[PDB]
Amino acid sequence: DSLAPEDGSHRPAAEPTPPGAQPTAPGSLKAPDTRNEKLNSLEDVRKGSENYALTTNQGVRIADDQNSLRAGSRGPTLLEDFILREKITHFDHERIPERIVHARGSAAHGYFQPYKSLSDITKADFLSDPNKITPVFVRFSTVQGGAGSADTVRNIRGFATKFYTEEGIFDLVGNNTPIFFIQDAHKFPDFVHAVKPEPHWAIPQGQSAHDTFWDYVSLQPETLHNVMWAMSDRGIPRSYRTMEGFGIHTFRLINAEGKATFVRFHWKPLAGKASLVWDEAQKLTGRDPDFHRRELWEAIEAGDFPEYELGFQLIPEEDEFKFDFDLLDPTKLIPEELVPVQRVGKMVLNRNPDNFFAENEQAAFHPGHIVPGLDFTNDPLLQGRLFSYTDTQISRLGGPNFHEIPINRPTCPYHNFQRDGMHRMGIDTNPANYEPNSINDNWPRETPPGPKRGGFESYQERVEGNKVRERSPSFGEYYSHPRLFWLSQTPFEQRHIVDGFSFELSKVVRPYIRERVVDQLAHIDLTLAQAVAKNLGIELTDDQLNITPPPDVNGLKKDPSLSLYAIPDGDVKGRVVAILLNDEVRSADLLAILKALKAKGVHAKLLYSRMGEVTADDGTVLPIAATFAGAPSLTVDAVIVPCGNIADIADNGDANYYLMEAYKHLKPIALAGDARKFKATIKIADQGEEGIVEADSADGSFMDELLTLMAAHRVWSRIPKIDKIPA
Amino acid sequence: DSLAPEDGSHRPAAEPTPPGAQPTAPGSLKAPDTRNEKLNSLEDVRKGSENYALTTNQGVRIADDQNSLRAGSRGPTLLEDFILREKITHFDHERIPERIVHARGSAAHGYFQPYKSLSDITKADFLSDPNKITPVFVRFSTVQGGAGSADTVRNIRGFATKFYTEEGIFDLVGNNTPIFFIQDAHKFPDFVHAVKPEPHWAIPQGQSAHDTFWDYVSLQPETLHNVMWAMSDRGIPRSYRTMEGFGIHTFRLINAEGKATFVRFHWKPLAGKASLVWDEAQKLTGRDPDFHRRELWEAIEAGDFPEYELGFQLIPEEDEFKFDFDLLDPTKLIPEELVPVQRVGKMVLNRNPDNFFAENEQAAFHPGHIVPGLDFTNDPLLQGRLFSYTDTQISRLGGPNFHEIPINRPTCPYHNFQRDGMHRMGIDTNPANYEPNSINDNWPRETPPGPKRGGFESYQERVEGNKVRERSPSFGEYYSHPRLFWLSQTPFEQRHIVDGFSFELSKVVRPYIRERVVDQLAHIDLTLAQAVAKNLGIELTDDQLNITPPPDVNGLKKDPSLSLYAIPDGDVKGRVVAILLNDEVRSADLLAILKALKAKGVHAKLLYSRMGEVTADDGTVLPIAATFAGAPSLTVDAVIVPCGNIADIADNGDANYYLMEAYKHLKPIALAGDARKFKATIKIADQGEEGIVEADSADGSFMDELLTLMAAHRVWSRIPKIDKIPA
Ligand code: HEM
Ligand code: HEM
Repeated sequence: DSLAPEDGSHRPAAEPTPPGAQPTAPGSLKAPDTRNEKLNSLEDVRKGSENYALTTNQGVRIADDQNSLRAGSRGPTLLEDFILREKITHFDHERIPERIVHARGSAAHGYFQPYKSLSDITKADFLSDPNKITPVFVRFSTVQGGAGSADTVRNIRGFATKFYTEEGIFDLVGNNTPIFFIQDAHKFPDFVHAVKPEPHWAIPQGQSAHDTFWDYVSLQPETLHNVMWAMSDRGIPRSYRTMEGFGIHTFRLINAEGKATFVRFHWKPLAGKASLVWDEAQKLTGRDPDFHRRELWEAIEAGDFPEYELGFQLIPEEDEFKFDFDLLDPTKLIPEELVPVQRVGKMVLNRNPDNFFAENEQAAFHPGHIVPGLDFTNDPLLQGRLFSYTDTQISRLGGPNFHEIPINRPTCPYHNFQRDGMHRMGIDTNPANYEPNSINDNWPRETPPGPKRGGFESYQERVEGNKVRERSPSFGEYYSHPRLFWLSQTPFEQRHIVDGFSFELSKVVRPYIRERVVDQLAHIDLTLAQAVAKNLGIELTDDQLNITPPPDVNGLKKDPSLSLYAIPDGDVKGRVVAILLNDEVRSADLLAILKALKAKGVHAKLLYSRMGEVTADDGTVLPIAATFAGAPSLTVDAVIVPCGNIADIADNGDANYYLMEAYKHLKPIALAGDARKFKATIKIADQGEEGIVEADSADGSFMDELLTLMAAHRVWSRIPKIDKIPA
Repeated sequence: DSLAPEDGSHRPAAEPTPPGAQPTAPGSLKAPDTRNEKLNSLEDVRKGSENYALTTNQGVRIADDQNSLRAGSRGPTLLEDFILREKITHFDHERIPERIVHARGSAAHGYFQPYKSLSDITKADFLSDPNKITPVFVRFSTVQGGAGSADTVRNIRGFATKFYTEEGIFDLVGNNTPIFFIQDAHKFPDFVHAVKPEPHWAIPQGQSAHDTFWDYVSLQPETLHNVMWAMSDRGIPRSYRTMEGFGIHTFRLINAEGKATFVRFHWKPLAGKASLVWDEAQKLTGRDPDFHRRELWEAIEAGDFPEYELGFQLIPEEDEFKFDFDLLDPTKLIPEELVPVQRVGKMVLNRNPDNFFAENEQAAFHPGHIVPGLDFTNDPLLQGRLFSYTDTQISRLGGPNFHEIPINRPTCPYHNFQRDGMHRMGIDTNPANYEPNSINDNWPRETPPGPKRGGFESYQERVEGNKVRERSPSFGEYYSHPRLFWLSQTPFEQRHIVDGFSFELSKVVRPYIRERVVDQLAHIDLTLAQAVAKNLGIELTDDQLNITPPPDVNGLKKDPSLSLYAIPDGDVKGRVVAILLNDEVRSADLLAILKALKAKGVHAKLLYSRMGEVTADDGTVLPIAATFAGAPSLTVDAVIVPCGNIADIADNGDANYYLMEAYKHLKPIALAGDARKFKATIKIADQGEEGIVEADSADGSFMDELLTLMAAHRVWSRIPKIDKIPA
């Protein structure tokens, strides 16, 4: 019509900008200069808008997109209105089935590069040269809830990476913990049904805190290992940038000489590991159910590209049987103290999608998509997965041509004798649709395996045994890995695990199920079991108190790589601070605060009791990002209250509650000058407290001290003190 | 061999039980004796489980449902495992497309009956006989979010009723406000795309608080009336039992003589009208995203059957043009002060479904499904709806045989010459599949229209006009109905409206969009417009301050039926009270509390700082429903604190917070004996406060006071006091 504002302010800057500074936008508009081979290959299907006429799908220009055709301006709508019917038809058919699991997920484009050639252990082309760059598309997800459920639920997270290599798509489809719940794929519908909403009423969404889950767990101790991980703060990551990734299964690397090496895949977050606390996570599902999705997108728009290091645990074929646990058992992890992770390469996620539906929702990842240089093993969970991903994609994406949906296409050549199916895009000119043929001189042709550009040939593993439906006896140990995990956690991590079990079991309506789980905990660790029992009003029996603890794992009592926090890795870049304003802020404080944060790549949001602007002591006009209620402390990592007319907000219950919530969730707080008046709301003593930064002004060491706390993520020593505060 | 406990406590009693007393269960097992003709006819497809062997879908008993078939017990899974593949295949294909809108919804079975014969105004069979009962299935829903999004979002709500009548299915597909946002169906995809998650990043879920919605609103002032309703407390109902329903459009009733009467449909909740407050609603999306779903299912299990009264506004055909708005405009309401709602019948929802997916998810409602005695009008929104419901059901339910899906099936005869289509269940024996035919003597035959059991004939409305895509000039007024609604709300309801607009607009990133919406508000009411602007730090211009208020609606400056609360209608049956226990509770208090609650059908939840049991002063063992943190005050209507060992909980952070939250949210609080020591955390009054019930002991008088407060729902007089409290 001519509907935009004259200043051009409807349009975000096509340049990196902090979160909240500009409206977010399709990736190709936001970052037009950020390219890779896959992103370039999608140009053929990207559709613009500006300066084009509005048409039907058939290209007929529409004159009046405001009205149906009727007989009289108050008359009945006419069936001949093809423009109305095409328009409503498309709308009526917008939806496709969501993924059966991991329906909720958020995705981005990036690139991967190896640090050195891995030719000695694998002929995989994408790992053959440090100068070889592989486009990726990554989706992170929750597990149980639908595509419209909340982000910060307690759940395992999915971490799936599509590598568009020169010799084929390799999908690495992993999670954020190094084991899974179950051993054999045949049980996946039972486990998933147990954790998903219960079938009579479809409650609860996004939660394992209900009877059927804990019933199944109580009857299937193989689940306890991943359940320990889920109940720990691992189940509630601060963001996808701050969690680990794992392939879980042992796979094989195959080199040019035909040697097989056992491998488990790791992703290490270069930003470090960090999680929420449960009360914060749960509240955040209400205040911002899109928190992780938003955080991912805005990090990328800001330039805080999520980076991950790919690492391999490598085990020689001759060492297959050298551990207390079976390598093929996906409920067991391989302790880094026994087998180190060797760094392999770096993955950087640097561009958001243009259209979430077209790129994210239709993306299809499947762990059967491997490339020469890789192979499978007989892990019975993996073995069944290979069937499932292909099968489910045929309904979810509407037939067997899902690889022609643009996000899914290989960047490399694909030719074969497959034809037809729904939505077929490729128009084949081969005279032949079969081989062997003479009529096209047998093209396209098979290719023998070889060191590079060769055909896929399976590693010739020996198979010997009878056709059985039987769990290997080597898989029948359930408690030592849970115990190993438990003992590796810090005291505050352990408390969080106790609290997770305690909260979940309290939602289980049938008391005998709670009892049964507590009994299982008593096989893992008596201290764990006692603390959970106490929280449930349950008394362990003398028999339970006497259950002997499970054996160590190959002589390991603990392994600190299993803790989120035991070995600090605190990166502050990309984190965010709430600044609580008043109507006459000390402009000197604000210059110091904002500049110090910017120097470390830490973002800020200026909050007030209303939107608009406030004016500082010296006339500086300050734009307000959000209100105290609008952007609660849940959404930030720390809080700073500069000096000024504090009486303006000391009376504001919202401002006080802001600090009390941030205090309760162990976040750093800094109070400059008269802001120290807020000490009383949070019961801070005159002399002070570790984790509260206070000075006459925001000058000197004030910002370094606050940033030091932010590097340590949360203020764990504050835990005994929070029990009392009413928040 | 993993079995149930001794007590038979795995199983809920098949009798009415209060919420939390038993695990919930499928409706036919909870209430086996609750029947109606539809519930009975679903028996052909009900599938039991007890004492049956586990099988494949082909009926083959399975020996080992724990393992895949493999070559050796650590070997690869074999392709010949048909039991694994069937099981995984069915799992892989569980999902179907969710509804394009109203994807989130909760449904129940019930029955309808008219108070008297309406044969003088309509020949509809289901309204012909006060002793004739019609089975219903009802689905309530939100609009924007996916099937896994939260219940207590701010949204219009859907209220769809399927009447299984003797002369056909009639679907009355309404919402919880008497108007819609737009005038012509052609704009529906525009409006819906604007309110749905934005297409680049698919944020936000379940919220209109984002740029695209307020952009659309600001450019399409026809939306302002329903937006006013959405921003009021109507947008966050307490329960589906405590909101109104409306068909929105003018339809027709046709009697046996051929006379048309214009009609608008109403549902009146016999439990009264009640809504949440925003902070409570948003927090509840995090603590219990299934709150409404749960509340509906639990009410039904408890015998608090949702009841609604069907009501008609009736306008003679000769009065079509007699209002200062067009009857065919779905953005305009008909004020009850102009045309009263005539009572028509009662609907009672008295059984939950057996399987949520089978019966709720697959139900298909469509406002085109009418019956003889009803007809349409040229309302241009209704007219395009008629195209859309049939069409979307073809992809969502997999084909044209959706009426054969058990929940959708008529209970009355259906016979015609249609054949085939995916998943065809009916096996037709008619030698003929066309008419006219001689080979089957033309059966099934057309039936002339008439007074009863006749064929459908459209009312022969006169149509006169040219073929035009044009909005009727009579639709081009956008401000008077928003104003009428505004002036009819109480002062606290007006405040909440202002707060809704202010909260939403503050999340709009582009400031000019906020300014344009404030400009529209200035066309409705200057007080409204100024209060929002102030919250947004916007100053109205001189011209804005001089915008003439829109005219009254046919002389009305207010209509109190538009307010939720102006006219008392409170009903406490089915509400719930938190009782905060201590470790030595005064049984005399608890006896008097529970006796009084029980007499009015109010439920209780017993809460403590842990699970298990506490023993009262007289030896009564009290099982604990949930913890202070696990079932927050958000989920209850009022809180009572009995006396006993108060020292036990007086310094508990969660206990204090519980009262501070209930206080903030305007809920009645009752404190007995030493529990009065808690008056200090809610930091106000000592002679007492209207809204806080207090006495040395809990008695007849104490409970009467508390129950009177509960009848008035919330303590509006406390609003001035809550700004200060930090919760
Ligand atoms: C090691 C254990 C497993 C891991 C790490 C894992 C990981 C994942 C991830 C990350 C996704 C989402 C991919 C995306 O973002 O689109 C996914 C989806 C899926 N998973 Fe797995 N999964 C595991 C076990 C299984 C098993 C045993 C089965 C069945 C045999 C299975 C069947 C599926 C299916 C059907 C989907 C949806 C795929 C689609 O619609 O494209 N998963 N899983
Ligand atoms: C008066 C305005 C409207 C009202 C009261 C209304 C009400 C509803 C309700 C209550 C549902 C959910 C039924 C259920 O629970 O399954 C629904 C779904 C739906 N509505 Fe409407 N709606 C309106 C306007 C429109 C318009 C203008 C269109 C399109 C022209 C439309 C298209 C749809 C579609 C496609 C569905 C999904 C139906 C299905 O999948 O079965 N609605 N609507």
